[PDB]
Amino acid sequence: GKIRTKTVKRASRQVVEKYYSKLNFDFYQNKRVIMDVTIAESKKLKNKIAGYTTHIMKRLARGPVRGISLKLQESDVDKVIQSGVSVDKKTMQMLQRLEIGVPRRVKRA
Amino acid sequence: GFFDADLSYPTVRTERMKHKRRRLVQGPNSYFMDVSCPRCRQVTVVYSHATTSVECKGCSKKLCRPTGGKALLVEGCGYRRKPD
Amino acid sequence: IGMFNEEGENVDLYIPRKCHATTTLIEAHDHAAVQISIANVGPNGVINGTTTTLCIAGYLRSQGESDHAINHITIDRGIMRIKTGKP
Amino acid sequence: EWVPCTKLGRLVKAQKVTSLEEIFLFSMPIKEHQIVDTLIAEGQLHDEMMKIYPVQKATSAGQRTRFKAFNVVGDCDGHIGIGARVGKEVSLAIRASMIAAKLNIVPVRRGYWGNKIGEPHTIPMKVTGKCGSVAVRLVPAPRGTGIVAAPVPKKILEFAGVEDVYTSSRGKTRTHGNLIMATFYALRKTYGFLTPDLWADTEPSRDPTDEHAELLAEM
Amino acid sequence: TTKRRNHGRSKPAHSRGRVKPIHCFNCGRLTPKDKAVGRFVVRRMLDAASARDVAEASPVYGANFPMPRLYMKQRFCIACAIHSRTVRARPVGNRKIRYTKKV
Amino acid sequence: TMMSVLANALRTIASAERRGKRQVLIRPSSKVVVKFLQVMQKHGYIGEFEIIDDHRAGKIVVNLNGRLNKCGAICPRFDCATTDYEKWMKNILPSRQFGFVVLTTSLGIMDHEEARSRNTGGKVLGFFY
Amino acid sequence: TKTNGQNAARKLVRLRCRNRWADKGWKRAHTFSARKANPFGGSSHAKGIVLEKIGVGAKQPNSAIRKCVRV
Amino acid sequence: MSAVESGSKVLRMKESDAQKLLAMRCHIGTRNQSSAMKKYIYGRTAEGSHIIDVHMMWEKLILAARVIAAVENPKDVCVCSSRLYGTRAIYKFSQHVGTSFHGGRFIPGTFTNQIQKKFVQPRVLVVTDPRTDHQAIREASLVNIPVIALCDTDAPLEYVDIAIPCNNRGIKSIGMMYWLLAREVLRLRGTIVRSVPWEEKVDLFFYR
Amino acid sequence: GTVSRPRGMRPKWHKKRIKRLKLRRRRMRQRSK
RNA sequence: UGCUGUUGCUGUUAAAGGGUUCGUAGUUGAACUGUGGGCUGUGCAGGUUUGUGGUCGUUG
RNA sequence: AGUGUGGAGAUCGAAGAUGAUUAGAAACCAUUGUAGUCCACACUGCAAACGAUGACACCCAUGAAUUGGGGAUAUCUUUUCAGCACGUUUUCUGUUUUUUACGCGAAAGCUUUGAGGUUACAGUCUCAGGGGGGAGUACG
Ligand SMILES: [Mg+2]
Ligand SMILES: [Mg+2]
Ligand SMILES: [Mg+2]
Ligand SMILES: [Mg+2]
Ligand SMILES: [Mg+2]
Ligand SMILES: [Mg+2]
Ligand SMILES: [Mg+2]
Ligand SMILES: [Mg+2]
Ligand SMILES: [Mg+2]
Ligand SMILES: [Mg+2]
Ligand SMILES: [Mg+2]
Ligand SMILES: [Mg+2]
Ligand SMILES: [Mg+2]
Ligand SMILES: [Mg+2]
Ligand SMILES: [Mg+2]
Ligand SMILES: [Mg+2]
Ligand SMILES: [Mg+2]
Ligand SMILES: [Mg+2]
Ligand SMILES: [Mg+2]
Repeated sequence: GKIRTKTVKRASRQVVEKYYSKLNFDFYQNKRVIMDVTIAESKKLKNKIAGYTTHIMKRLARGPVRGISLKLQESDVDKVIQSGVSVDKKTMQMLQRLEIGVPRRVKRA
Repeated sequence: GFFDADLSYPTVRTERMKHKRRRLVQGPNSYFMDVSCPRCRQVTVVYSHATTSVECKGCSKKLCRPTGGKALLVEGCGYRRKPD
Repeated sequence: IGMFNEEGENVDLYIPRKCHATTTLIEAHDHAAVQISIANVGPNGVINGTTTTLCIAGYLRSQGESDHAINHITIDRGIMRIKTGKP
Repeated sequence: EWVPCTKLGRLVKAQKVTSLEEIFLFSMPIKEHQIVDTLIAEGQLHDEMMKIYPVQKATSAGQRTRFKAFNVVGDCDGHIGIGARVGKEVSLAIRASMIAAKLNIVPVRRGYWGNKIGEPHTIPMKVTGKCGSVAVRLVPAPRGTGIVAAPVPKKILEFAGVEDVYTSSRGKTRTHGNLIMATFYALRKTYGFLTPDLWADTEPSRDPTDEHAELLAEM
Repeated sequence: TTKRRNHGRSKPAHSRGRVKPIHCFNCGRLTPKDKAVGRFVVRRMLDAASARDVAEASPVYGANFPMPRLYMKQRFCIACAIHSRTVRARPVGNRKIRYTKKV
Repeated sequence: TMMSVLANALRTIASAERRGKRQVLIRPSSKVVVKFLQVMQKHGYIGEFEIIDDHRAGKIVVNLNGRLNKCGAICPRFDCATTDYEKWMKNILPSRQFGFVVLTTSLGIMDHEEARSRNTGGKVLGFFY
Repeated sequence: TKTNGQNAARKLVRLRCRNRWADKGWKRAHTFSARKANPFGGSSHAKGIVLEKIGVGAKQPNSAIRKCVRV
Repeated sequence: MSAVESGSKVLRMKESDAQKLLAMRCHIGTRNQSSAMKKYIYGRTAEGSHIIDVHMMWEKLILAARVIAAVENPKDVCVCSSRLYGTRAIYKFSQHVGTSFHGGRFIPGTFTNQIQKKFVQPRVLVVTDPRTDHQAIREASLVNIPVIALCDTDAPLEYVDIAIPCNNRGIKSIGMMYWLLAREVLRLRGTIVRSVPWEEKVDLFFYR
Repeated sequence: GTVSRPRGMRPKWHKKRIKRLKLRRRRMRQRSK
């Protein structure tokens, strides 16, 4: 199985948030970028982070992604009054019992 | 709404739904009607919940037929509810 | 208010609040009893500096009857109007 | 060092709330045990470990043994607190129970038997407290009676500050975990009982969090 | 330690005294009709593969006239209902949920 | 079959006070029930109550301020001498500072403090506090 | 539950009298069957002649020879 | 709470609030009924939709506004909405009134777990729906927080202190009710003038 | 296993044993009578 | 030892509601015959009478 | 279930038999099979005769229902047990219930159908229990 552990996923999300502009859909350029903006004794992890980072970049192009902020790229009532409300029989009956009386711009449908 | 009920003075809405023995003061559900026979127009006082073979003196025509509850007046009969 | 000595000391530690709906003493451990302050409004729509505050016991807020209790209290206080005026 | 975590804690450290009665008045939960330490005068708060017993949970390899500790905290002047907490070691349980007991401190009302001369010495009225099957009934007693109770409730009532009381415990009173809590629950009921001396209307007052809301905001 | 409020049957405490027993569909064990697990079964006379061949060879049956099906009211004792997987043991919270229509 | 009208009435009031109701309907009514209610009303544990006539055993609607913790009847009506007041206060009242025992004396229905001041015994009807 | 009537004293007396025999200590204290079965006959001590020394083994899980005599 | 000490009539419905309530269908009640909310229901029409009494709805809204307006530090009142349709409404409401807001899932322990960062202690809690905001209401019961709610006809009113009867479903209704509440809170404060209509439009309150 | 411990043999069969024993004593006394 | 319980026990599952009715003794048993009246002094609550910031027609 | 006397005996079936299966199997399984099962009359009166919850009476929160009888006022059938019957909405009395409020409980759980309204212990009557066995035995 090739499930990415939470350590890989969390680092990938942090890389995407901080360096979104420097990333594209190519693994190899993304891997080169990540090796400069990441300190990690394991090259296997950095390769996995680059793989999941370019996966997130693909997903971001296809709409939003949960866990990624990117906070660089992150009256109709008057119209209805003019056209009338057309309240129900019982609703109209309630209005007739009010102190203000039946409001204008309403009908019995 | 906003009108909390008073037990001494119930609302006509709630009190009207009470069973006759569950009202604040119990009372009858029945009444009397003066019924005009469909043959002679003689006025006869008929109980609303009559159960015993009401006959109009004269024609001897059955004015009402007993039912489980209120009596059923004969067809084409003139009745008016009497006061009290 | 509270217990009093023969000489006249107040003796009691404190005087607990009483629920404005059921007059029950509001204990120090219920944690569901609330205080609601309603702003007083002058002749103009703006609010004054004073407020009207009512205390509701926790158990009433558990039974779901706190809304009904507040309605009754607010009506008695002359803050809320039972029925709409005549048309 | 204490860095307050709640609005009540900040108000107490800033000395805006100076008495435990203010917290009890508005039923504010106490979530930091340093609040009770600062509000109660030094040398006036006493604690005792009433009961420590082990509890075991069966496992695939033997069983896991932990310790439940009961601690009583009181000033002997109308404030009583009971805490129970389970720890892996006895020392952990005892320290946690002391913290728990402070967090659960409640006021207990004291009354008179007959003549109301001097400071109150007994409970105001007959109250019962029930936990599990153990129920503890506290009955007012005249002066000089002492605490006529079992040693466990007697210790609790001494910490609460009562002097004279008749007690009767029903149920399996040897279950001291329930016996301690039943006595504590009986003491809480003293201030919840509406006596004729408390019928009069009281003017409402603002809670300290509302009163000093602006000071709390500038934090 | 009452396992079920209804004691595993549809007989409240003041409705009836006795329900006439029925034989289990499989084993024949006599169980009260209310307690026995009752499933109404509408089973096809033939499976789809074989019904295709028979409908092919039948002037009567085809795309317009459907073939007959078997209708059986099957009542099982508790043991036979469990063993045949008609019902299974359930978590305590899930024991309460009930069904009124065949889903 | 209802055996004690007073016990039924006091049970109904105590239930309403426990639930925090504002009013409670009592049925049937009696002279003893009304006398008991007037004693509680005298000491301020209940508000105004209204007796409704229905040409039978009437009904009573009692307004309840939340001051009544518990009221109850004592059955049978045990005889109580003037020396037995302290025994009954000990047995049924929460404290010596508040609460009342209601007696049926030859001088009428009254609380135990009033009966003690009049130097009269009687039969215990109930209690409230 | 129990009777509570004002003139129900006879019922309560009979009920308590009938149910006291359910108490083993009370029944033993008011019946002679235990007294007749008691070798001392209700006495605190008794004098006897030693017949034989015997060794009564202790019940499990104890293990010993309890030195006893027949009297 | 239209009634005031002066006996004035400034805090009353003005035939314009009624038009806004009617236009956004703020008086339709899920066809279901609750005993707690039976008092607020005027009647049931054909197709079985319960009609909310507009007088009672306005009176409770004014009462809720007067409760909110009494909070000196507006950050001490939190508006919550687990439902999606209320997220923009409580966002716009907060930016106009000054309250704290929280949409989406309510984290269990937000009001009771002190040692966590993001632990908050609001003095007043207002929720869009008691049924879907049951966690926020349940936690508020442990920490002495009174609750204001936009309750529908079938609404659990257990710990709700101020119930506002409205249509807490639908984009238009939720936006309109918060718009009315924000306008009334500003009017009670005095930040705006009651004589002039409010310039902010309800469209900003509408979800998406 | 719808029941708790019988605690010393099924009580039904113990009752049966006691019943047979009662009948045996009855017949013995009848022989002597 | 509230494990004999009148005060004061328990009875779904721990010991314990009789299979169901009826039923004598026995126990218990629904309301009602009923506010005393004025007079005076003294301290309290609200049916209306002159006068004296609100709603309301236009002083009301 | 059992007993007595008559009847009945289709089905199933204690005892019994036989065939299997077993170390053994006097059982489970198969084929049988007597008493019984069914009816009448007369005995018996011991059940997990259970809601393991005595009877009568009062208060008691919520939502869907359900059976029977009545009040009031959308749909279907309508040449005779028919001025019908059902059905809609609301109400009501009485019944068997269900889902989810206090309160109670050792808990499981109960909850207007209490196991609630009880140490803040009293509506009325009645039956039963007082560690386990011996023992529901011995004797009468
Ligand atoms: Mg029946
Ligand atoms: Mg049966
Ligand atoms: Mg079943
Ligand atoms: Mg099993
Ligand atoms: Mg089992
Ligand atoms: Mg058992
Ligand atoms: Mg016992
Ligand atoms: Mg048993
Ligand atoms: Mg029974
Ligand atoms: Mg008599
Ligand atoms: Mg009488
Ligand atoms: Mg037979
Ligand atoms: Mg036979
Ligand atoms: Mg023969
Ligand atoms: Mg055969
Ligand atoms: Mg038996
Ligand atoms: Mg039984
Ligand atoms: Mg029926
Ligand atoms: Mg129920």
